[PDB]
Amino acid sequence: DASELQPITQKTSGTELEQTILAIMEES
Amino acid sequence: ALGLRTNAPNADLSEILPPEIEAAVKAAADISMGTEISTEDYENIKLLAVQVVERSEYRRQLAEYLQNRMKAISPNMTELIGALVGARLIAHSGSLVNLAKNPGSTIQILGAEKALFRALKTKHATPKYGIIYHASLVGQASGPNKGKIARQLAAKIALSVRTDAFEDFPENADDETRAAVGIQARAKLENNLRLLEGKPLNKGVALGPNGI
Amino acid sequence: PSSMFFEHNEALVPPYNVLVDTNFLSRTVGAKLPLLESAMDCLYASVNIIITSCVMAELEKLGPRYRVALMIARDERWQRLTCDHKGTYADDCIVDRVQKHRIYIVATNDRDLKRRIRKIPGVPIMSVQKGKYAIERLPGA
Amino acid sequence: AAWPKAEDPALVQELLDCVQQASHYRQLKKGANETTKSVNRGTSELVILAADTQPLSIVLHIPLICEEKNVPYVYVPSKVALGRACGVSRAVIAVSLTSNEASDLNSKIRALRDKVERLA
Amino acid sequence: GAKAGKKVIVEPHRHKGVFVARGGKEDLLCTANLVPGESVYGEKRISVETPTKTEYRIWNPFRSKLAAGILGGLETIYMKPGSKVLYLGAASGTSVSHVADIVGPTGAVYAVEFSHRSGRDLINMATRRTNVIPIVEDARKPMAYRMLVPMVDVIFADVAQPDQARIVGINARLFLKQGGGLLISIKASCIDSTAPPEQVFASEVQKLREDKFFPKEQLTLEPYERDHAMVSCVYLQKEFEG
Amino acid sequence: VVNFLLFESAVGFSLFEVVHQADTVGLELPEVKDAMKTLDKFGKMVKLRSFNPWTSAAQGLEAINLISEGIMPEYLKSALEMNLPQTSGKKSKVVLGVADKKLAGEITAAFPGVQCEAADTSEVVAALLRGIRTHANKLHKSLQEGDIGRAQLGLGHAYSRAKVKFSVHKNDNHIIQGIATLDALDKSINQGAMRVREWYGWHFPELIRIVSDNITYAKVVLAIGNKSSLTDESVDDLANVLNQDQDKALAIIQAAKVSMGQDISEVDLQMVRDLASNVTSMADYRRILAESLDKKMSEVAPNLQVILGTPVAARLIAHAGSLTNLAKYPASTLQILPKVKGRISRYLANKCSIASRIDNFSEKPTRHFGEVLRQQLEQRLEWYAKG
Amino acid sequence: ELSVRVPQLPGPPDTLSDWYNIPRTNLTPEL
Amino acid sequence: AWVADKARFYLERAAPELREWEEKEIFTKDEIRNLVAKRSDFEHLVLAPGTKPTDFLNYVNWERSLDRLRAKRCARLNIRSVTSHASQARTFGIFERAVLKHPGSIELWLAYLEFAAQVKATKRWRRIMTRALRLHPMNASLWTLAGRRAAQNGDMQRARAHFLRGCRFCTREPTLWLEYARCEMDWLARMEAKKPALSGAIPIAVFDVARKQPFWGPAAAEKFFDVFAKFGHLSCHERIISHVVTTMQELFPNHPCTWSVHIRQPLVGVDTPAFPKALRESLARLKAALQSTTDRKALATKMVAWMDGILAIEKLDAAIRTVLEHTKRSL
RNA sequence: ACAGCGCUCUGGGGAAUUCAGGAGGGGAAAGCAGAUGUGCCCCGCGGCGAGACUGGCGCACCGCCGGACGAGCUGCUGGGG
Ligand SMILES: [Zn+2]
Repeated sequence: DASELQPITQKTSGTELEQTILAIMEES
Repeated sequence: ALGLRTNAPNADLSEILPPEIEAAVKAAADISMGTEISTEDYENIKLLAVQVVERSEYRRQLAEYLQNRMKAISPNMTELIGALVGARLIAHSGSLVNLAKNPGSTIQILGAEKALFRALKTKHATPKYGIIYHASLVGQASGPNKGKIARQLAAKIALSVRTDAFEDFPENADDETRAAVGIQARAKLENNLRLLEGKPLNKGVALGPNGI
Repeated sequence: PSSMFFEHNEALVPPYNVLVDTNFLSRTVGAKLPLLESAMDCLYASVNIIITSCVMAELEKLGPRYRVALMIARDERWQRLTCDHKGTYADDCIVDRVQKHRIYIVATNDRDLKRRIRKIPGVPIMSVQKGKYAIERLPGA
Repeated sequence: AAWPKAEDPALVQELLDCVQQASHYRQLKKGANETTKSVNRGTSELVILAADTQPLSIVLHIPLICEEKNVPYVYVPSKVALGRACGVSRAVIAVSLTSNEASDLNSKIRALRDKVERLA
Repeated sequence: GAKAGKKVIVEPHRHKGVFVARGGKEDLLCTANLVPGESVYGEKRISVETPTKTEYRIWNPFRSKLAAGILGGLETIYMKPGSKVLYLGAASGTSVSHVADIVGPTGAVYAVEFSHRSGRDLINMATRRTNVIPIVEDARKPMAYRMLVPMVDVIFADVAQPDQARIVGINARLFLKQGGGLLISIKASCIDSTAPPEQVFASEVQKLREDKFFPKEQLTLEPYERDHAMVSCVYLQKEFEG
Repeated sequence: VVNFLLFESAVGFSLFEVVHQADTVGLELPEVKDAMKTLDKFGKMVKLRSFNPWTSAAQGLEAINLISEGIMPEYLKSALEMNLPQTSGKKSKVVLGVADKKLAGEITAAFPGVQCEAADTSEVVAALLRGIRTHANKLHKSLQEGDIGRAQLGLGHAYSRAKVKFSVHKNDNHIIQGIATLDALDKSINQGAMRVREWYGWHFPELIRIVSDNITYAKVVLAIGNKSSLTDESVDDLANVLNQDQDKALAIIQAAKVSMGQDISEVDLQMVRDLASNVTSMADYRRILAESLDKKMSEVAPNLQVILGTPVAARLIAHAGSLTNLAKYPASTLQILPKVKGRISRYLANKCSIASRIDNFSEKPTRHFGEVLRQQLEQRLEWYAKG
Repeated sequence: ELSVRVPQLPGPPDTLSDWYNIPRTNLTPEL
Repeated sequence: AWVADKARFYLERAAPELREWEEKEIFTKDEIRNLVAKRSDFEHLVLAPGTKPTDFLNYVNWERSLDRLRAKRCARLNIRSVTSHASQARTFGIFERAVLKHPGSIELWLAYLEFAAQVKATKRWRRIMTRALRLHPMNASLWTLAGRRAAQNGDMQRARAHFLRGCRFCTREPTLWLEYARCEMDWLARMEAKKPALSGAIPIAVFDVARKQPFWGPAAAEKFFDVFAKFGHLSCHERIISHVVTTMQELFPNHPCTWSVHIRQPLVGVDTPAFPKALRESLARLKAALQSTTDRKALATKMVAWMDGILAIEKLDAAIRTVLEHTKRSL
């Protein structure tokens, strides 16, 4: 299904922004 | 005013030409494909632009001087056709008293002399006008009325040049009474032009749908 | 065409390109005669030996009596010139090919096609003459 | 700067042997201006350029006309060897050897320009 | 010869965009100059003052294989004014200027050169002419300029390579319309130096036909160049446009 | 069986989603070729799914210089992350169609669930991307801002110039057009000075007999005012115009005292001094051009500058058309552009051809080879005197 | 913004559109 | 153009709703002939070759006003049997072939999203939003609409998904970055008002990644501070503001924007005796800023703009007001 | 002019205008391959998928191929409420 835009994970994280935001939310 | 293409979003250009013309210059400065030049060559390009703008300012003040000197010399002819065409006629004839010795048929075809003498020697049809074509009063007509107004205007120019080159004045004479023949001839000639333009078209039989 | 000096084709130098017709192919299988070996023994030179799809088409259109000549033609080591035309008529295909390019040696045995290709300057005609082959209008052989 | 440079293993000496053969056959133009005029007149089949030239811009200007006319060009590494191979008693930095309709040198020319087109 | 200052008259050719200027003792071929008042490579050009901005430029057949083919008498050259032309083998941009002058301002010429100094000369003449774009890339790898070349109508191919038919085959598979015109200039001494030239030309025509072209004309452009041919062919159809 | 396909163009890259995919056995059939021709029967096949334009020409230049080399860019990875359904290829894959095989391998290595089909290998996706390249102007026109022609033109120029490094060693246009300006305004300076000389010698006819160097004539008719208001060494001017105290200003003033020409009016004197200001402004611009053109010639072609001299050297450059044409010409063509005079002419043409090719084909050229050849011409000038 | 139009209603071609507008021959006796 | 045969289907689909409206007493027969003629003219205009998004929007507005008119008339005539579902289905059909024909028109995409949000279609709205974002990825307005509506729904993970893909794409302008910091701090305020998150480190991380972007100017960092300075009633707000000020001071030391944040820093959550105390602190900072070596015209224009923002509020003292006027006039 | 040859014949030209056809160029998103309102929940089937296992092979030894559990998320014009 490519119906909607799924939430990002560490596999589909591209940039330093998404890496740092996912690191903070993983430490949460 | 606009420097290199890098100075285009920070330029001011509305003082020389209004927008709807000079927003496309900023768009094309963003999207163009010219090669980059140093500022050390833009000094030469800006300085040649300085040169040609200064030449234009000098040519404009030379045109104003030519207008003032023509209204000083020949007020009748300047009231008839204007200073630039009057100066062209004075230039081709050599001087004012050398233009004044010319008939109106000569003043009609001053400047068109190559076509004139070609046609006269080969039995072709001569040109209708010369320098007179770029006056104001022959440019409003259209069709054969252009040649008719060229004839009439050349005759009035001959009268006005003879008046401006031979008539004396008490030296406390206003310019409005020094250009009296020019004012009267221009008013009469504009009336004749609007009659020639308001000549109506030919009547016809108005037919119905049947042909009756 | 270039390389033509007054009905002398200078374009044909070995390895010789030889176009094969169905009559020549049926008779060189009928005379117990190997095709490339006898062409090389006739010309004393290396041939490359080509068969148009019209020639393969007429050999297939003839029945299963000619299956041996069909397999002999369908030997893999030979060039197959695909044709881009409609009728699959081998005579007009060969004549149009030869009229365009004129590098070929036409190997036939029917006198109609032989008289048709004798009119144009500078193509040799190879025909089997019951003992071996025989080349007609090639000057170097 | 000279990217179609000839390498050592018996290609430079094949080039210079073909150069000497053409110089005996009088089918060869010597020097930069004569190579340039032969390429621009289109009679050239191959052009050899020295690579040991004091400043290299001469045998850099010749490949532009050779690439525009599409003739093969190749650099040999010694102008002294090129002059000795031509038989000049001067060092030659550019050699263009032309085409004729009937020779036996043209087989060497054809094999040499096949090797040069493989070198490019 | 055709000295400077002689008066010639300029009539249209049978082709579109090409003119023939005849006068006195020498009739020559010319194309309408896109940027007037300046020559590219120091050619003779023809000025006519119409009853200024109109100038024609003379097309040397000994220098350009397209003008050699036009004077040989091709049936068509496929490049009408306003047709996109992909030029392969645009060495220094001498004949590319005449192709751009044929296709005019509303056409486009995508000139592919591989070498770099020829690329400099090409970028200079394409700075002058705004309808030729220069592409410095290898013509053997057309994946490099697939962002730059849209589907063109004509391909000119003046590459002297032994893999010339494969180069033109992949370039026309990528950037040529259905029923696409092309002119390929075959040099027999560079294709196969041992074989006779007529056999080389027939083999190259057969390779094009295997690479899906339909060849329609072929002339050996003989009084201008030895052992050269120009083959005209249409991609994926029998008629040119449709 | 294709699911999506990438398509990169000069305005940006767009990926289409195929519905009713193409028949692969009848690809060489005339009805299917006519379907690929007509837009009304190929737009049923492709439906535009996503579009990503560039932000700037710098990003488009980086896009070509990554894609042509093979490596995919980060924003292409971004748009593929956004448009493709996120999978890994264990139980369901997505078939993407791309034009290049190296890009196919990299997209498959970046996304393991996306199987890429290259147009260089697969005839179905080759014909399908060929149809999209055919109809690419109409498939995008609802969001195609402007056109594609000028974008492809400017982007091909930017790509070729970045590959060649064109602007760092193409410099001759300033020189050739500066020669054109220098000759044109030298003629205009002489003509305006002749005009002001006649039209001021009508008023004061002693100045033409007593003063030459028409630029200094324009300066003295700028500073002199009228015939009546002369004094010799008033302020700041005549001491550095010419000799001051005992040589010139006295002679101009006694020429004014014995002068007999027509008396001029104020407005006519205003117009003559305006013309003189014009002429001397053009003369100042001529000396600025000469200094800047000498510096530009020493930057571009110093060897020709030292063996010929910069005016005649840049005349030769402008008449040849460019430095590349000047270097491509041989020495006899450079002769085109007694006996000892022709011999020195041929020798000078040879060494000027060598200097032109040396100064052209360098990246940033030098000085000493032109110095050596000028010393060689000087020692030949010494050599011909012994005979 | 939006003006009244000028109504401008009152054989072989003069200039060739495909050949960049070569004018038709003014057949003078010298030509 | 097969437009007659193409529009025949849409008219034959809209026919049985008209049969139900005629068999009820809701529309009379002449009015139903008028509805037939108007829908026929609209369909033959919509399915024409040369069409426009304003034409599609005129048809959408007419069908939606017909649904509203029939709703008013049905409530007046007291019928409950007639439903609006067929009208909503055909309006969705108009919009779907609209976004098929003209996908590059954000006015029509936003009108589609407004219609789908207005008749309570959340899942359909999310699918339309995904298609619109795929076609216009550089549109900060579409990205903020997606992220703000997902935050308004409360799916903060989906709001972060839309916002992080948006900040991955839109990096030319600061707008979507400012809106993402605004949405993250609004989530922080929601997490506070519900009483990691205790640190609130995500806008500091947004700032630290935004430090290397192609829009990174001192004016852009001042826009970051002007976003952050709102809703100061939080926990780590002083931490965020102080980090912004020390970042701007360590990077752009003598910029008028950095002097402006040095002026306007200590007035975070003030409205009240702590108001003029921090005002006197800030005015000391401002007087030091005005005398200090900075572009005084730029700093004065910033301060007269902020002082218009100051003068916009009532409930102050007249001596403070007139000394703001006195310090304003000589700038 | 005679002789000869060709085309054509409600004789032959030109113009205006009406109707019936033919060929070509350019422009057009030029797109009716299966046309079913929205929202939630349950069922069935299917995808991502964190994590946890397990079988056999492995004489370049460095690694393979395969089973079945699964938090969480999600699709359905499959059908029912
Ligand atoms: Zn055939």
